[PDB]
Amino acid sequence: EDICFIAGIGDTNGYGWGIAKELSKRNVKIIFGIWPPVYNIFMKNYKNGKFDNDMIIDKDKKMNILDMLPFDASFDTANDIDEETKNNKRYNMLQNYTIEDVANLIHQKYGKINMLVHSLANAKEVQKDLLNTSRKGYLDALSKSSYSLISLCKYFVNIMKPQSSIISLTYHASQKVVPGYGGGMSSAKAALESDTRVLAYHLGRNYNIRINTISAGPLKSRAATAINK
Amino acid sequence: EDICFIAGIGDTNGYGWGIAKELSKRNVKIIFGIWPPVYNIFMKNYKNGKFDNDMIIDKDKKMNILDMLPFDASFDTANDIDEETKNNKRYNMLQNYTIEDVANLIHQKYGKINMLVHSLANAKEVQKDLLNTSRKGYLDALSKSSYSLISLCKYFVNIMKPQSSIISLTYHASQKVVPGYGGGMSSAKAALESDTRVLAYHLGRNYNIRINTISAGPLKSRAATAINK
Amino acid sequence: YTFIDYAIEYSEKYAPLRQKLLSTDIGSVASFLLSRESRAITGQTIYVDNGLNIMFLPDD
Amino acid sequence: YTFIDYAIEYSEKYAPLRQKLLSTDIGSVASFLLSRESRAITGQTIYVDNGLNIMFLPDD
Ligand SMILES: NC(=O)c1ccc[n+]([C@@H]2O[C@H](COP(=O)([O-])OP(=O)(O)OC[C@H]3O[C@@H](n4cnc5c(N)ncnc54)[C@H](O)[C@@H]3O)[C@@H](O)[C@H]2O)c1
Ligand SMILES: NC(=O)c1ccc[n+]([C@@H]2O[C@H](COP(=O)([O-])OP(=O)(O)OC[C@H]3O[C@@H](n4cnc5c(N)ncnc54)[C@H](O)[C@@H]3O)[C@@H](O)[C@H]2O)c1
Ligand SMILES: Cc1ccccc1-c1ccc(Oc2ccc(Cl)cc2Cl)c(O)c1
Ligand SMILES: Cc1ccccc1-c1ccc(Oc2ccc(Cl)cc2Cl)c(O)c1
Repeated sequence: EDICFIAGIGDTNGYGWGIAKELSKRNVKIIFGIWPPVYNIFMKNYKNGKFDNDMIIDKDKKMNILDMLPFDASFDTANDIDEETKNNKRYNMLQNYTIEDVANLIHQKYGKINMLVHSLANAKEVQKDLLNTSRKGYLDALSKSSYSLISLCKYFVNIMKPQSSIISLTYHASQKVVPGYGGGMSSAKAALESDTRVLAYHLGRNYNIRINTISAGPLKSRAATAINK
Repeated sequence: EDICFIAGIGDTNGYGWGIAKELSKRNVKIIFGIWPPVYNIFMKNYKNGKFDNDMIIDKDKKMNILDMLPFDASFDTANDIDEETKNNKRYNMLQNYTIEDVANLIHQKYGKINMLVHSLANAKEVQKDLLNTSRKGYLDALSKSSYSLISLCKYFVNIMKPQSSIISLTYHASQKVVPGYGGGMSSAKAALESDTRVLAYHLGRNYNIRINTISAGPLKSRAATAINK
Repeated sequence: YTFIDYAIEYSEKYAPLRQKLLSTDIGSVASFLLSRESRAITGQTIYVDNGLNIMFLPDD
Repeated sequence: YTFIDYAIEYSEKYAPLRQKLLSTDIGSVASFLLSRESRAITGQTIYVDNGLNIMFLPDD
């Protein structure tokens, strides 16, 4: 009986899905955190059987999806939630999708978990190069793709068993320049990779919990296609 | 039906042994290459069941050891054996212990294998610090601890299936200074971590074989103790 | 053909390992990292990229 | 009391992970690397050391 929250999935073409498939090989219960703007699209697609083939784990099991929850890594607690998204067509019919709200929901419904996956990133200005990126744009890259990992950790540690484990995904652009990977996404990954260490000391010393990040090579997912050079 | 050759077991207190235990858990077949200085004594102890408590994989699993072979990583082919060591008390009785020879032996008894482990090091002057290491000792450290890997690869690469995987052990003193890790041991691990990349290029492109290195924390093995500090 | 198609094409031409990189390739690594099998690894950036990250210069 | 005893002591005091580091802790990582589960990883130095290598300064 092991549970893994995977934060950051909008379809089955990304890394979050591959991670779900392989965890299933080990019978782990999977809970998805989905960015609200694409949560209803996702539920519909799922309900309409678009993911059935993609759910089959070779070994004649279906992916065991415990639950699928709206989740927005821009918002730590209920009172970070700004008015315009409170009235946003996509958000206002969903509730409890801030990082703290979903920690609580999950804990209330299923108890403690022992596996956490950060697998999301965003940067409004990824199409611009670093030099031409604005403060607002840069900081959104960092907030959504880097701070989001710290915040996840802080809220979830409390609902996780000790010896539990945490990953996130990164890209080599943090260490070696890849032109096109703009908007401060490279900066964000640099920070993410350094925060993984610092988080590892704190989580390690205080909770005996582990944290690492995987630097993946390229896959044609939604966000990857959204880069565009 | 996986088979692993583990190069560098002398007792059950090292990483070699722990690697053999964990590999058993997966039911992979284990073949040991033992250094002739400790070979007869390792065999003897094994025969007397000294290793019986040690071969216990909790799960009512006994370690399964396919074979045990004499093996010296200083020697590439039989023509590299100098007369003196050829006549030595410890080596005189044994044969087929060069890197080339054990490859062939293994390939005759059992066919191609698919896992290879390099878990060995040596350096005549480990006790001396880098500045005070002689040419001879330095070159010994690289020969025994770094080249041995490359050469293990040249020969074993032909008795391994495509998709096979090779690993060695390293230590952080290659990247950061630990005084007392002398003899050019630090140099040898730096070289070994560099050769791990180069070889991964050649092995990947040409054989579809992977190689990595594990940088382990300190463990109280026989070799560890022989560093008088 | 955009940026990701360049990166995938470069990777598949130049990475030590020739095979197509699957999300499940990353998945089996995350699986392992999330398990007790890796109890002694933490604070690491682990590269799952068919080795591309080790190359300096191309061959073509 | 030797070099290796200083090493163990320092690591058990200062590493992110406090557990004693075991031969079988490396062994299981070795096992994963050797298996197909790591088919996209090559050329790497993977640290298995309770995270000691990420530390710059002690605290105490
Ligand atoms: N695709 C690649 O080639 C590649 C390479 C290296 C690293 N990565 C990393 O993998 C991770 C997953 O991305 P992917 O490439 O599989 O694409 P993806 O589109 O599958 O996943 C990214 C997800 O982040 C979600 N998201 C965006 N903003 C959010 C927010 N504010 N709150 C909550 N969720 C949000 C999106 O809905 C999307 O589902 C990312 O960290 C990415 O940087 C990808
Ligand atoms: N123990 C540690 O703290 C530690 C830390 C990091 C890395 N390592 C590395 O792990 C590897 C294994 O070392 P260990 O600590 O298990 O010590 P060990 O003494 O248990 O293992 C070394 C073995 O290699 C064998 N050997 C030495 N020279 C040989 C040769 N020329 N040919 C064939 N066999 C030979 C010895 O017989 C011995 O059994 C080494 O590469 C070491 O550098 C050890
Ligand atoms: C850009 C690139 C080049 C080569 C390999 C991977 C990648 C790559 C693809 C998608 C990636 O994911 C994202 C990239 C940018 C943004 Cl805005 C969001 C996400 Cl999820 C990534 O971080 C890197
Ligand atoms: C020196 C050290 C400091 C802290 C932790 C481990 C180690 C450590 C112990 C044994 C090691 O293995 C050897 C070191 C030197 C030699 Cl001559 C042979 C071996 Cl097998 C090692 O590479 C590193």
